[PDB]
Amino acid sequence: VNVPKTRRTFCKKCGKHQPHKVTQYKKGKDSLYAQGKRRYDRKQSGYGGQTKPIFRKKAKTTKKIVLRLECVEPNCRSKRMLAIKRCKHFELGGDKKRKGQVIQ
Amino acid sequence: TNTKGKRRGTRYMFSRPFRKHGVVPLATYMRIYKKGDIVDIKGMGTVQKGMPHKCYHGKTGRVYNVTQHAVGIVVNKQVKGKILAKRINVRIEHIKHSKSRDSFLKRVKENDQKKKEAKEKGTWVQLKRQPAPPREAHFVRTNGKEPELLEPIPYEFMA
Amino acid sequence: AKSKNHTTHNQSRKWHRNGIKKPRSQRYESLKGVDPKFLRNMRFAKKHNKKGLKKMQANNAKAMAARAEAIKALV
RNA sequence: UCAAAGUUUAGG
RNA sequence: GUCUACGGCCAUACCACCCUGAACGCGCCCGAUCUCGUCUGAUCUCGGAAGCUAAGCAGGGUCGGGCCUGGUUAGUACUUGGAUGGGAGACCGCCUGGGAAUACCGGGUGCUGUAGGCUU
RNA sequence: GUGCCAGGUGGGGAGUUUGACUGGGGCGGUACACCUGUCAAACGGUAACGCAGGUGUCCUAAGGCGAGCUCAGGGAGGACAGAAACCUCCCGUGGAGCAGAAGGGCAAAAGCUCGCUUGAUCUUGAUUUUCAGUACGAAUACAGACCGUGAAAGCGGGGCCUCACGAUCCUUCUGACCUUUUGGGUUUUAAGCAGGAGGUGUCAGAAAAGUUACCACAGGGAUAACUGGCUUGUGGCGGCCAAGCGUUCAUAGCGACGUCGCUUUUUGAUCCUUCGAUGUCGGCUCUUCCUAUCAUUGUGAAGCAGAAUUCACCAAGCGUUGGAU
RNA sequence: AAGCAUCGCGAAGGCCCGCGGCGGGUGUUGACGCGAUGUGAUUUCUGCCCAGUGCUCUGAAUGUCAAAGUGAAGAAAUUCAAUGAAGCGCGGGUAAACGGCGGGAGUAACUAUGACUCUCUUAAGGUAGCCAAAUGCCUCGUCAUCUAAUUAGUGACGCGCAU
RNA sequence: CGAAAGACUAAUCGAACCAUCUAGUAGCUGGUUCCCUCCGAAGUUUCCCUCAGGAUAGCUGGCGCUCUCGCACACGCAGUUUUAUCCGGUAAAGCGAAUGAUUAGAGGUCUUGGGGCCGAAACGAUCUCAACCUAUUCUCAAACUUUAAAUGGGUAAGAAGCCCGGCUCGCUGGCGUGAGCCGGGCGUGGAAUGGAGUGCCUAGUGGGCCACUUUUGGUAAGCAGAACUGGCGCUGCGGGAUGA
RNA sequence: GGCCCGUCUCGCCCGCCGCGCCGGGGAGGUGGAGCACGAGCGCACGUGUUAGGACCCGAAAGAUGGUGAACUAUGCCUGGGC
RNA sequence: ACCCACCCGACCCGUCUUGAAACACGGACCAAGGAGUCUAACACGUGCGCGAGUCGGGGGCUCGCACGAAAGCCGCCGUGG
RNA sequence: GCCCGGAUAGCUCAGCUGUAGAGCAUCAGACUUUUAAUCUGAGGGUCCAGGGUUCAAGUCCCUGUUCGGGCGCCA
RNA sequence: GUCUCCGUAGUGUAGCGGUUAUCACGUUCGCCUAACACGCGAAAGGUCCUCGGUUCGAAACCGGGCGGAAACACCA
Ligand SMILES: [Mg+2]
Ligand SMILES: [Mg+2]
Ligand SMILES: [Mg+2]
Ligand SMILES: [Mg+2]
Ligand SMILES: [Mg+2]
Ligand SMILES: [Mg+2]
Ligand SMILES: [Mg+2]
Ligand SMILES: [Mg+2]
Ligand SMILES: [Mg+2]
Ligand SMILES: [Mg+2]
Ligand SMILES: [Mg+2]
Ligand SMILES: [Mg+2]
Ligand SMILES: [Mg+2]
Ligand SMILES: [Mg+2]
Ligand SMILES: [Mg+2]
Ligand SMILES: [Mg+2]
Ligand SMILES: [Mg+2]
Ligand SMILES: [Mg+2]
Ligand SMILES: [Mg+2]
Ligand SMILES: [Mg+2]
Ligand SMILES: [Mg+2]
Ligand SMILES: [Mg+2]
Ligand SMILES: [Mg+2]
Ligand SMILES: [Mg+2]
Ligand SMILES: [Mg+2]
Ligand SMILES: [Mg+2]
Ligand SMILES: [Mg+2]
Ligand SMILES: [Mg+2]
Ligand SMILES: [Mg+2]
Ligand SMILES: [Mg+2]
Ligand SMILES: [Mg+2]
Ligand SMILES: [Mg+2]
Ligand SMILES: [Mg+2]
Ligand SMILES: [Mg+2]
Ligand SMILES: [Mg+2]
Ligand SMILES: [Mg+2]
Ligand SMILES: [Mg+2]
Ligand SMILES: [Mg+2]
Ligand SMILES: [Mg+2]
Ligand SMILES: [Mg+2]
Ligand SMILES: [Mg+2]
Ligand SMILES: [Mg+2]
Ligand SMILES: [Mg+2]
Ligand SMILES: [Mg+2]
Ligand SMILES: [Mg+2]
Ligand SMILES: [Mg+2]
Ligand SMILES: [Mg+2]
Ligand SMILES: [Mg+2]
Ligand SMILES: [Zn+2]
Repeated sequence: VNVPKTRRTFCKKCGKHQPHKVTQYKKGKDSLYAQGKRRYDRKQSGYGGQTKPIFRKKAKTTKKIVLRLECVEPNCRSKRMLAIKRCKHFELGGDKKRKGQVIQ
Repeated sequence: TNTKGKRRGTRYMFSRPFRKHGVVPLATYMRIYKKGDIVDIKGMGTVQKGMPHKCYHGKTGRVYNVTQHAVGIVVNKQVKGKILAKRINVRIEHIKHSKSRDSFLKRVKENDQKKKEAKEKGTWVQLKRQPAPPREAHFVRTNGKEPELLEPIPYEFMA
Repeated sequence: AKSKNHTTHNQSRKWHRNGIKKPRSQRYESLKGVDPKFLRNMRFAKKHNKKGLKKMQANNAKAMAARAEAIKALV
C-alpha cells in the first residue's frame, strides 16, 4: 500500500479536525527495569533452565501497519496511533499512480 | 461441514424476480410504519444496506423502533427447542405491511357497525364466525333432459 | 475408529417433551434499544406531566359535570 | 638464444 | 375530447413500419452580447420567436412480434397420508386428499393522482 | 596453582518432548480457522478423506461525495491501414465492467472519465451473524463530536453484498497540569487507568526430534494381520442375439458389436465375531463330499468312410500314477 | 588373534578415575613406552575425491565476542562510549578421518556394436580387480556343463535394481 | 566385569536385590451387598493437544411456590384443523424463452474459407465441407431456467381490544407530527381440547443401532454418510416355525 | 420514574482562616456483583461439587538409604592336575 | 411345605456392548471376610432458636469428675466473625 | 533485535568534503595474408533509494532497501 | 495411484515479465590448400511440447492436456 505523509484528521487535544504528520511506528527498546523484565530476570536466574515459554511457530508473514499521527498545530503536537489493515508492502508518499498513461 | 457465511444459500432468495430488476420503485420507501405495525420481512438484492439475515426472510413480526431509514422489528425465530423473540434492524426496502391483521380489523369494524345497530332493534346478530357447515338439503331439477351416461374409455397405447 | 459425524435424530422429540413454549408476551415491554433521541424526549415529556396537572384535573371535573348533566337529561 | 603445421586412388 | 408540469403502479405502457393530428401546449427552430461550457454554441449554458409539424410527442393502424389474461395441455405430470397390494428387480396399480408446466387456440394492448391549459 | 564470577564448548551425563483427523495404522492429504455454488428432500438447519472452487492478500484510491458520460459485441462507411491503429453513423437489457472464487446486485449506476476530498477520524451504548444464544471476527441500525462533498435534498464513520483473521500473561507506543510509588515533602524511576501495535494458522491460543527385532504396562475385537458372514467389482464358468468365420452355408464347430446370469476353488471391498490368545505356509498321512466329466459304462453330433475326433446327454460307480528342479 | 595402519603424549605430559585432598590408576613405567582407534595370517594390491561433516595448524593482519576494568553525561539509580579472551567467522592441511565416486547425442563401404567425435555437468565422476557372488529388482537372466528330466550345483558372459 | 552375546553380577539383568517415600498415578479392565412404591433418560450442542475423557446446552428426577375452579356462575396454553395473509424455487415442466449442452434435414454467394470437378481466371456453373445466420426439428442439466406444484414455515383471528375528551415534550414541524401521560364510554368476537404459570437443587447421558419414505459416495454390501417420522436400546405379551 | 459509586459529554452558578493548577454543586447519557422500610446470624440433617489414600482392587515407572562377586565376569596371590 | 407323575412354558448367571444362550470374558463347591468412608470448604433445600442482629469460640469462674474430660454461668456476651 | 561490512562503467574493484582510479571487457587505429595474440587511443558510471548538514556530499549525517559474518531470542 | 520436476534452431543447453531468445557444436557460402583437414571471414536456422487463462504484455506466473524421469509402496 501507499499512504500520504499529511493527513487532515481528528485531533483529540484540540477538539477539531487538524493536519497531522504521519510516520510508521516502531517498537522501542525494552526497558530492562519493567516489572515484567525484572520478574523474568529473577525467575530465569539460578538453575531450572528456561522458565517461561519460547515461541517457535510463526504463522503470519506480515504486521498490521500502524501510523503515528502527530498534530501539526504547535502548542499541542499530540501524537496518536492509527492502525491499518495488514499488507506486505507499505510506503509513505510514493507517487500518485496516474490514470490514463503509457506503461513501458 | 457447511460454511457459516451470512449470505450462504441466498442465490435465489435475494434475487430480484424476472424482469423486476433495477430501480426500487418509490412507494416502497415512502410508506409509513409506526410502532406496533405488523410487518413481513422479505430481503431484497438491490439494497444491501440493512438487509435482514436469511433466517428472517418470510417471517412476520412487529415494529418496535423506527429510525430515519430503517425499522426495528421484533420477530420470533425458533432455535432447536426454544422460540426466541428477537429484535432486528431492517432497512425499509426489505419490509411490507403484513395484510394478515387488516382483515381482522375489517371484521371488528363490521362488528362495531353490527353491534351499534341491532341494539335499538333488539335482534341479536351472529358476531362470531362459523366454519363451513354441511351443504344443506336441496332439489336438483334434471330439467327435461335425462342424465348423461359415462362409460370409462378403452385403453390404447399412444407413444 | 470413526464415529457418527452429526445428527438431528431424536431432537424434535426431545424438544417437544417440554413444549416448545412461545416467548412469554407481557404488556409493557422495555424501551431498551429505542432510538436515543426519542427516549430523551419522551423522558422529558414524562418529567413535566406534573406541570399542567391543575389544568387537567379541572378539565375532567368539567367533563364529569357535563356527563352528570347529560345523564340527568336522559333520566 | 626453439610457438602451431595432421592427411594424401581401389580406379593400373 | 385532449394536452403540459410533477407523478403512482411500471410493456394491456416495449419494438417495427404505416397513417392522422383543430386550438392551446410540447417541440423542432433562429442566434452567441452577457451567464456557462466545448477541439467544435452538436451537447451543455444563455438571448430569442422568422419558419414548420418533416421529426420527437399524441391518437389510430397491422389475420405484426412482445407483454397481459383466459382455454387447452389434464385430473395428465407430480404429490400428503394407507395397506401382510402387485412385481425376481426396475417399477406399477389402488385407496385418501392436494394438483401443475410448454406446444396449440382465444381475447386484451395502459390505467390513474395533484396542479394548470386548450376545445371559450 | 587454588577460591569465586564471566563467556565458550559439552548426548560424556540428566530431565523431558516427539499433535490431531484418518474406511486399522503408517505414507499422502487437511475435510484443523474462514468464504462461494452444490449436496439439501421449494422456511431455517443439516453428514462423509462428497462434488466444483476460493482465502492468509490488494487498494491514497480500487475509500467519500458531486458531476458528466455508456459498456461487450456487431453492421456500414473513411489516405497509407491489412482480421487488429484513428475517425464517423447505426443497432445494442447489459451478452461488458465493478482488485480476487463463485453466487447475487448493479445503466442519465454500483461501470468509465474528471473535480474536490480524508466518514479508513473521535466517542457511548443497542442489535445481527456464529452461538451456549459466551467470546473473536465480521456486519446492522441509531445517538453525540469534528469534518468531506454537493446548488441542494442528501450521501459518507473504508472497500456493492457474502471471506481475508487472534484471548490471559508479558512487551511497546500513545493519552490526562490523572491516581499510587506507603512517616511527610520535591525530583528521577517504577506501578496503575484507557486505547492501538508485537501471535499463538493444531487459528478459544503447550515451549518440544528419532529409534527399539532387547523391549515393557494399562486396555482395545471402539481397530488391522486368518477363518467364517454380507457383496461379487475382479477372476472363474454359463446363456441370449447373430454381423462374421467355416471353399459353399449365421448356429457341425465357432462367434464380433451388444446383452442377461450363476459361482465363491481368484483377488478385492467391508469390519459383524474373536486381542483374560480359535497355534500363523507348505508337504506328509487319512476319510468323506461336490461336479463345473479327463478316463471308464450307455447314448445323441459332426465339416463322423475307417482310424483318429471334437460337440452334447444320463452319470461322480470306479480311477486319475513314478520322478528331476 | 598375529600381521598391517593411523592418532595423542618428553611428565606442571598423554589417557583415565575421584565428592574432596601437595588424592589416585597407567607407573617398581619414559617413545623398541604408555595411551586411543581401525583393518584383520601369508601372497598381491590399496585408484580418484579436502566440495560436505569432522579433526587439526596460524593469528593483532582482524568482523563479532562476557564479566570486570577504563572514560561519559546525569542529582543518583544510570545510560552511552571506547577497549576487547577463548569461541565462532576468515585462511592452510588432512580420506589406512566419517564418507563420496554421473548423464545425454552422433559415428566403422551388409547389419551390429561402437575404437572415434560432440556436448551438459560435478569435490571427483568407480581405477585395478570381482560378479546374477552370503551383494542382481527384472529373474526360473543368457550360453555351456552336470541329469531321462534340474527355479539347484559348477564354469563363462556383464550399462552391476544397488559390486 | 565383559576374546563383545547387551553377556554375566546368588534360578533375577536393555539397569540386581532389600526397606522406605507408597495406599505412588491411571481420561483404562474388573467388582460394588436388603424389599416394595412412583417418575424415568441419553448417545445430539458448541468448546477443549478434543476423537475410549471432560465442559456446556439438551433430555431426568426432587423440592416447591404463585394462581385457577364443580362449591350453576373460568382465563390462558397447544408436534391439530378452519378462515385471512405473507414466505419458498424442490418434484414436475421448459429449452420454436436466457445459460450451457446436442441430432437432422429445409433455407441462406450473409461470412468466408479450405479441398475439388468444369473453368486462364471470374459470388461464372457445379458440388462440397467449415463455421455463422432464417424458419423448423431430435435429445438433455446436482453446481441452467421463463414457469411451477404437493407436503411445508411465518403472522393474525380483540379488554394488553375498540371509540371519545383533555394534558406533557429539550423530539419533529408553515399550522402539523409522533410519542408519553391523565379521565371517562363500550364485553363472550373461528373449530376441537386441555387446569395454568414460575423458581431453585439436580443425576445419568454425550460409542448407538433398525424400518418406511427421501438421499450422497460406492459395481455392490448384513458397507459408509445425511433428512423425516417411528422403532430397538429401556420392553414383556399374540402372530411371523426359529429371531433386537 | 428516582438515588448512590465509576466514567464520559455539555454547561452554568456557589463556598472560604488559608482565593487556588483550592473545594462544592447542575443537565444529559453510559459501566457497577448497588439503594428503593432490613433478613441475617448460630445450630442440625439431606443432596451435589471439590481437596485429601477419598468407592475397592490393579501398572510399566520415578526417588532415598542400605545388602550381595557362596553363582557367574575379569585381574592378582598360593596350591593341585593332564 | 417332602417326594413322584403328567400337559404347557422354559437356553446361564454376572458383565462391557447397537447386539450375549453365545465359538465374548469371570465363575468346581461351601463358610467367614469384602468396596461410596471420614475431615475440610462451598452451594442449594429442609428443621429449630434468636432476629438488625446473631454467634461462640478461645479464655475464665463453679469440683476430688463416680456418672464430667459432661453440665452450668461470664460488664469476658463480644476482642472478633 | 545488536554489532559490523559491501552496493561505483559489461565485470572486479581505487576514491582525504572542492574530467571519479586501476585492470579487464566494449568499439576504431596499428601489426597480421588474416585471425588471434599485443601495442595505441575513443565510448561507457541515476556513485542502491530518499531527506538533511554543508557555499559545495560519491564520501559527513541520519533514514530506508539490500548484503552477509558473528552475537541475541518472554506475546 | 501419490508427490515432484522437465519438455527451447539439427544436437546438447542458457534465459530476473518488455530480448533480434544466449553459448558451443552441427549446417551452408566464401577464402587458405594441389586437395583434404585444421584455420580465417560470413550466412541461415527455433510451432520456445499442447491448449486455455491472468496480464497493457507470458518462452516464463497460473490452470488443465500429451509426453518424460526420480522417490515412496511399510507392520503383519
Ligand atoms: Mg549463573
Ligand atoms: Mg458420537
Ligand atoms: Mg444552436
Ligand atoms: Mg410532429
Ligand atoms: Mg407526421
Ligand atoms: Mg398480437
Ligand atoms: Mg537423553
Ligand atoms: Mg491418531
Ligand atoms: Mg425442506
Ligand atoms: Mg452520477
Ligand atoms: Mg466501488
Ligand atoms: Mg454521525
Ligand atoms: Mg523518607
Ligand atoms: Mg536387530
Ligand atoms: Mg521391525
Ligand atoms: Mg542385538
Ligand atoms: Mg469388530
Ligand atoms: Mg461367409
Ligand atoms: Mg474376509
Ligand atoms: Mg482348538
Ligand atoms: Mg452334468
Ligand atoms: Mg581407519
Ligand atoms: Mg575438509
Ligand atoms: Mg553411509
Ligand atoms: Mg569396472
Ligand atoms: Mg539334485
Ligand atoms: Mg556362477
Ligand atoms: Mg530401569
Ligand atoms: Mg485405592
Ligand atoms: Mg479416555
Ligand atoms: Mg415426576
Ligand atoms: Mg436449492
Ligand atoms: Mg427436474
Ligand atoms: Mg462413552
Ligand atoms: Mg459402523
Ligand atoms: Mg447400552
Ligand atoms: Mg452444586
Ligand atoms: Mg470421595
Ligand atoms: Mg498400587
Ligand atoms: Mg520420571
Ligand atoms: Mg470400554
Ligand atoms: Mg462390539
Ligand atoms: Mg448375559
Ligand atoms: Mg456363535
Ligand atoms: Mg476383558
Ligand atoms: Mg473359568
Ligand atoms: Mg458376609
Ligand atoms: Mg439453610
Ligand atoms: Zn492538536
